[PDB]
Amino acid sequence: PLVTCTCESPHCKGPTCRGAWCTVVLVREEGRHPQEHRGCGNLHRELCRGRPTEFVNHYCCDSHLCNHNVSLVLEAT
Amino acid sequence: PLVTCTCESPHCKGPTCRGAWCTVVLVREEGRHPQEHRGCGNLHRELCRGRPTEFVNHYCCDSHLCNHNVSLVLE
Amino acid sequence: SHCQKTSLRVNFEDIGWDSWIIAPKEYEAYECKGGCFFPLADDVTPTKHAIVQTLVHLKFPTKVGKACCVPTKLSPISVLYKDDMGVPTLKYHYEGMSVAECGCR
Amino acid sequence: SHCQKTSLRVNFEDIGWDSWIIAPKEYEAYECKGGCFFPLADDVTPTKHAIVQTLVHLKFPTKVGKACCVPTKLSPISVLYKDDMGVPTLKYHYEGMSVAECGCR
Amino acid sequence: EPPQYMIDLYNRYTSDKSTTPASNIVRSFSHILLFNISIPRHEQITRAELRWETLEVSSAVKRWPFFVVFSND
Amino acid sequence: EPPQYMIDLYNRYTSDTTPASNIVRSFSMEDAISITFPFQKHILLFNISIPRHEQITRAELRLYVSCQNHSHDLKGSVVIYDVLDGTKTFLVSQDIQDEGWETLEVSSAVKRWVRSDSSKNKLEVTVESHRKGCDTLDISVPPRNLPFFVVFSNDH
Ligand SMILES: *[C@@H]1O[C@H](CO)[C@@H](O)[C@H](O)[C@H]1NC(C)=O
Ligand SMILES: *[C@@H]1O[C@H](CO)[C@@H](O)[C@H](O)[C@H]1NC(C)=O
Repeated sequence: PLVTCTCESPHCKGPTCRGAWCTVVLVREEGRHPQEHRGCGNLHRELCRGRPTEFVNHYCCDSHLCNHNVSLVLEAT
Repeated sequence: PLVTCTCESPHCKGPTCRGAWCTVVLVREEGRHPQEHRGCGNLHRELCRGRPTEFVNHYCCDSHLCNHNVSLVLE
Repeated sequence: SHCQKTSLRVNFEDIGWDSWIIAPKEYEAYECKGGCFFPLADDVTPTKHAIVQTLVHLKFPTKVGKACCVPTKLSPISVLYKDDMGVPTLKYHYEGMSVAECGCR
Repeated sequence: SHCQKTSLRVNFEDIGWDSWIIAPKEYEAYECKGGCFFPLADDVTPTKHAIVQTLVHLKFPTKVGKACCVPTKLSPISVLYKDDMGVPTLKYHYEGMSVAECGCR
Repeated sequence: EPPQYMIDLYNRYTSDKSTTPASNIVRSFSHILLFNISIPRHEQITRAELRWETLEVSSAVKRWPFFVVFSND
Repeated sequence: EPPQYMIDLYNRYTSDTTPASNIVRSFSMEDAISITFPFQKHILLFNISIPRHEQITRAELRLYVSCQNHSHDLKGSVVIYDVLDGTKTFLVSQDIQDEGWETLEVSSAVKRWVRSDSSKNKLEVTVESHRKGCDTLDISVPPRNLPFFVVFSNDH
């Protein structure tokens, strides 16, 4: 079972990819500006189960092109 | 069959080591002053067959404490 | 200043994995710090490509870079967690969690 | 600017190995350049420890460092050389000479 | 919240560091009633116990309030 | 300088077919002694040495036969014996059809040299000519195309 996902990321080779699930990840290093990537995931399902922090928001979904229009936030709190 | 070699290097734990052969290596980084090491060698004997360059002079020998008083040059 | 193993304590609350990891709360996963300076030591166990790239780097330091100090062997730990459905699962050998040895590659 | 495999042509005369290497005179031994920035790609094949250290690095960039982009698989080449005694030797699979794959470790 | 038997089995494995259990995976699924259980496809099941007492109900779990399952890759 | 045979063997390894021999070594000739009536005999001395953990798969002997005042069919023959004491031991007998290099398999002699459980590194080569297309012919001996050994081995 493979799913096609939206691919908006420097790691992308084309506008879509195929993988085990779809991901939208919003990362902020402590010193730098935040970045957002969209792509496929195949190896580390544990990242999907993690709670969002002030640095990373790792979102996953299992539908075809489910990662296209979803929006995420980051918060220092 | 292991041979005893002079050990003058930061990796040394004592004045001598035991290994398959003895080595004297002179390294010069492009920006820094050259450094000279004396110790044992065990893994890559091919380095011994190379000709010295302007950066590295890798000398090997198979005798007891043969690496003690030898001095090397670069270029 | 050379490739070696350093202590690093990982607290799962810091990375947000406390939501699904039940135990342990924190554990010791080491780190490989230090540089790969020629001549490369035996305990580092350098590969042939690492030596070649190092020798090439010495002539062209701006074009070619040095070898890197990375973990060359990983040890597993025991962990109790919850999967996607929430089932409490206990794995005796959660592989790839701790650094056993370092090296230059 | 991300972990990938780049071309690197090694000319044995530059490192002084032309004295004992008969053929080839130069060959393609690749290099792994680029950084390991979260999220780490799948083709990088990160380990569990690589993921943990990267997430911890995001919080403490000065105390903990990123995973390094290193060769994760090496391919052999055929070489004709002279041994210690000077015997012309030809090895079909001189292992560890060329980079097959890169990754973050 | 997980049962206290899963936590006790955890403390048994880490403390000795030499238990070396036969199966690396252990799961805990929560009159006559039933529960929804899912074991992975590639792994092979070792043991099943309906659990307080212990009942080796390994025969039923191959096809179809904390039952404990032992499995391995 | 390495023999051209090793270089050509390398170019054959690179061009596209999974060789059965992982290691190939080339041993040149150390000394040779000519013997002087019915034919032309030489005694060749080598110094073969192979690591014990490797297993020999093949051993060749490369010779160069020709004559002065040079048919595609001149009848010659090379016979080779393994020298032990002063007794010999038969190895091969090869008919010669034209001038140039010749490859003679002598695997059993090298195997006895490596696992030296019993003299070694010495063999006697005799060459005869028959027809009139070339009266006398012999191997090239040092006074250019000196003979050498080629050992094929695997690291098993
Ligand atoms: C268990 O229930 C979930 C939803 O509650 C369902 O998605 C899953 O398929 C069930 N398990 C099995 C083996 O069908
Ligand atoms: C000749 O063979 C002997 C072994 O019988 C060996 O010790 C010696 O090193 C060889 N000659 C040379 C020049 O290496």
